[PDB]
Amino acid sequence: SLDESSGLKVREVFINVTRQQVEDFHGPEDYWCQCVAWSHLGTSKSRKASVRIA
Amino acid sequence: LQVCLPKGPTCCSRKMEEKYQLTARLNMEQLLQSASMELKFLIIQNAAVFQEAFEIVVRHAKNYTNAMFKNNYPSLTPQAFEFVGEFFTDVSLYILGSDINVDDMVNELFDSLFPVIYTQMMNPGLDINECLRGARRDLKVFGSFPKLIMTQVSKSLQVTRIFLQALNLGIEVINTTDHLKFSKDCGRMLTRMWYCSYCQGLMMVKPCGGYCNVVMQGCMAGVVEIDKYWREYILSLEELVNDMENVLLGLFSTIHDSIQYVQKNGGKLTTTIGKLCTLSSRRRELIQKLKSFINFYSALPGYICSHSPVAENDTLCWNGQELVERYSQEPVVSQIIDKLKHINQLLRTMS
Amino acid sequence: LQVCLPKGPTCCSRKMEEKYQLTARLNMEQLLQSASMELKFLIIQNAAVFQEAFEIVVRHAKNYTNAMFKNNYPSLTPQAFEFVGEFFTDVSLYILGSDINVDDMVNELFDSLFPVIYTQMMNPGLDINECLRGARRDLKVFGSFPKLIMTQVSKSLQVTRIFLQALNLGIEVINTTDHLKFSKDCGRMLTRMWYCSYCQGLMMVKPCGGYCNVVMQGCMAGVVEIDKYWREYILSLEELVNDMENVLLGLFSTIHDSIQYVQKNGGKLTTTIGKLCTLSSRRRELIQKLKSFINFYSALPGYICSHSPVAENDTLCWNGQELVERYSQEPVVSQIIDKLKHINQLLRTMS
Amino acid sequence: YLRKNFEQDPQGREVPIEGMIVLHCRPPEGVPAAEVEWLKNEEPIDSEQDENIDTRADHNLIIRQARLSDSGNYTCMAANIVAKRRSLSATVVVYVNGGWSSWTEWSACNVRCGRGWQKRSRTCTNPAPLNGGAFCEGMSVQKITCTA
Ligand SMILES: *[C@@H]1O[C@H](CO)[C@@H](O)[C@H](O)[C@H]1NC(C)=O
Ligand SMILES: *[C@@H]1O[C@H](CO)[C@@H](O)[C@H](O)[C@H]1NC(C)=O
Ligand SMILES: *[C@@H]1O[C@H](CO)[C@@H](O)[C@H](O)[C@H]1NC(C)=O
Ligand SMILES: *[C@@H]1O[C@H](CO)[C@@H](O)[C@H](O)[C@H]1NC(C)=O
Ligand SMILES: *[C@H]1O[C@H](CO)[C@@H](O)[C@H](O)[C@@H]1O
Repeated sequence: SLDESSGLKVREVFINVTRQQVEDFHGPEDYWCQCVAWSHLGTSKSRKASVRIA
Repeated sequence: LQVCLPKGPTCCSRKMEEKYQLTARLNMEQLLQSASMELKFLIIQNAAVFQEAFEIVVRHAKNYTNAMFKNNYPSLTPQAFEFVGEFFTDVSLYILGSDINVDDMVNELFDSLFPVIYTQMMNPGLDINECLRGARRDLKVFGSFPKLIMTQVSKSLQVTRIFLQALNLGIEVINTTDHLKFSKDCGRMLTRMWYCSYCQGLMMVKPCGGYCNVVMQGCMAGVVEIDKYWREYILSLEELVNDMENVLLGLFSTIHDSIQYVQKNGGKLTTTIGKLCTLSSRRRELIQKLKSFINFYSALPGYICSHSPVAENDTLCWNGQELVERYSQEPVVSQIIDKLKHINQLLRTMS
Repeated sequence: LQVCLPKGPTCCSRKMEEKYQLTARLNMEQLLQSASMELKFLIIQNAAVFQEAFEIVVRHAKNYTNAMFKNNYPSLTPQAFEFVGEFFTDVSLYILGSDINVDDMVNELFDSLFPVIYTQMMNPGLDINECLRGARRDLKVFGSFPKLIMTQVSKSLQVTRIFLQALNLGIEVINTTDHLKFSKDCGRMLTRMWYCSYCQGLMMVKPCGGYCNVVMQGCMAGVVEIDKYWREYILSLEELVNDMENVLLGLFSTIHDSIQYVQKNGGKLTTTIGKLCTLSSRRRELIQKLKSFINFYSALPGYICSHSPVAENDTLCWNGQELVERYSQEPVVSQIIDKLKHINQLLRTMS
Repeated sequence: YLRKNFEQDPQGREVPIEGMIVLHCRPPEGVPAAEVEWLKNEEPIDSEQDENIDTRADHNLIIRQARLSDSGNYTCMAANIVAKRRSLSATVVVYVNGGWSSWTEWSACNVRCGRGWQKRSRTCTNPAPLNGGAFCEGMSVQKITCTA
């Protein structure tokens, strides 16, 4: 994508998470996911979103 | 001094006596832990293995049910996966001791199954959902299938749940043994038997075998009484092993036949509703290994004396107060016995 | 000072002000009691009379049943006296508000009556007693007589029980009226209206009629709100009076006919069992006298001002702070309203 | 004269292994004063037989510890020269709450080179649920990735 406020390269990534992935996951913490973005200067991590079976 | 009987002079003060008492406490606890470690690890291993094996069985049965829904009733997916997953989740939760109602599992399963059958198989083409859920039980659309599954699975799930509870309670009492705190009089007697010889300036003298016997039979009078109940626990577990894999794995055939049964009366049903709205090997090896520890509580003082430094000859030994040529001669236990009685009654009623 | 507004000097201290406040409290309580006394005595008289009359009716009905048993079925005495006394004791206990089941009264009556009938009237000649008690209900030996008596007596006893409870709660609220504690601000306003003129040295000056009206409408804003519920109470009681003497007095005839009915099938019954084993005037006058007090709560401030010394002309009168030529111009109440709402719902439902 | 309806029936209670519970009983109105007797599962209980159970002058059954007197259907019964009356039986069930475990040591990485595994167990045995106690809440196993 390209933003209107500023002409710079924007990236939007979507990842599907199924129920079978969470119910079959036997880790120590709640099924969490993090987002890492790569730049010419370095990298940046996002919030750890924990997908749980309600 | 309040422990070391001063017959001559003495090389130790009151504070050294307290240090010897605490070291006696630690030595007794370590000896009990060493006595109980083999059996504790055996029961922990088996509890873990059986838990994982039952979870594997439940997962495989859920997979089999989902696969036969995919193959025979594609029109019921993906809703079929939701209620199958909820059903087997509640199954596992019941197996692991949670408060789950088996009859409620089966009833919610059929309550969720009927509306999708009606909307996708019988009358193709959200708010009317509850009317269908009520009509499921009011018109007995599934016949005797729900009660058949109810009894079939309740009978196996209760014995499996109580098997796991029995394993866990055995772990509990065996863990309590090595944390059994004793009387003050026994603390002083153990201090005399193990250390008070050092206060009289002796370096390598060991207590007499008979003195160790009288001391141990002195403070283990309560603990030895557990032996009857522990033996009954072992034998009742043996009674129980002499069942849940076959049932959960035939569940798919039973449900398929129930769906056929409901489809059989579709003519009247649609009009009425439109108007109205290696495991057995493991438990055998476990029982055969558990019967080797049936003497655990009766052989316990013998273990403490045979693994403590003692003069078995009863010659040139320490008698608690002097070096002789020849020797002259509970609330937590109540809780252990209470829980053993409870689990034994529960076992015996099951088989 | 905290009550008497000092415009000039003053002839009274703070302690005299407290004395005047307490005398104001006593005067208000006396005026309310004088307003409520006629109605209180009316309801107390009627409550006492109805209570004694119902007890007389129950005693006389028990007497008549016992006498008809003595005369017609001497073979059933003295056991008949025991179960008749227990039945009418439970009757009175239900009338007076105790938790008694009417159906259970009748069922225990016939359960006790049948075995003595069988042993003394049908099969002449203690352990087999319970088999007879079971056979009474299992074979329906008394036909529809038990249910007939059950409804006949439950219908009258419930209306009588609720009539007595309604009379007692009316007594309760009327006793609460003259004991209604008021706000501190109203205490000070009444002290100013009745006595603070004496602190300014006046001997016979009376408060203005309009000042009495504003003060009374000031502290009776809550009490006047009771009028709606009191009117509904009166009218619901009138709805209820438009019953228990006839039923309890015909009970003996009904029981005799039931005994005849059971004796009618003795042939088959003995073999099968041997093998197997001025009031209405008073309530009318009460309601006609009670309707004269339907304005009780709305006319109450008018009563307090018309029976307190006031200058009706509003000329040369006391306005709470000075002598003028012309005048310028919950919790316990909540409990009263709660109980009135409760008793009104209970009244209306028996209608 | 003895009444049928009990003045106050004993109430069923849920009590932990160490908890104390008092079972209240008010016999029906009667002359003479009703003689209250406690029956555990339709069988009388002896106050002198055990320190844990005792009978009070005001007809109350006090249990200090749920160990010396476990679950049952306690029933209050009033006896009189007239007759006897049974109260509604109270279902007293003693429950044990689930109690996990102290963590174990981390296991060695099964794989010598690359992604390995380390396990830590936390059992539900201190105390183990009894007579339908609530099971332990949360996970029983802990697994972490290791690089050797
Ligand atoms: C019932 O009435 C008769 C009338 O002669 C009387 O003699 C008897 O004492 C009365 N019994 C009771 C219990 O009132
Ligand atoms: C109201 O009940 C109370 C209770 O002590 C009593 O003091 C009072 O005399 C009764 N009321 C009337 C106004 O007679
Ligand atoms: C206790 O009472 C219940 C029903 O009141 C019953 O299911 C149970 O089997 C009874 N028996 C006992 C505790 O002996
Ligand atoms: C053994 O008892 C100790 C006391 O700290 C406890 O920490 C440990 O969890 C126990 N083992 C069990 C509960 O099986
Ligand atoms: C065991 O684990 C923790 C203790 O930190 C608690 O969440 C709870 O007591 C549980 O049963």
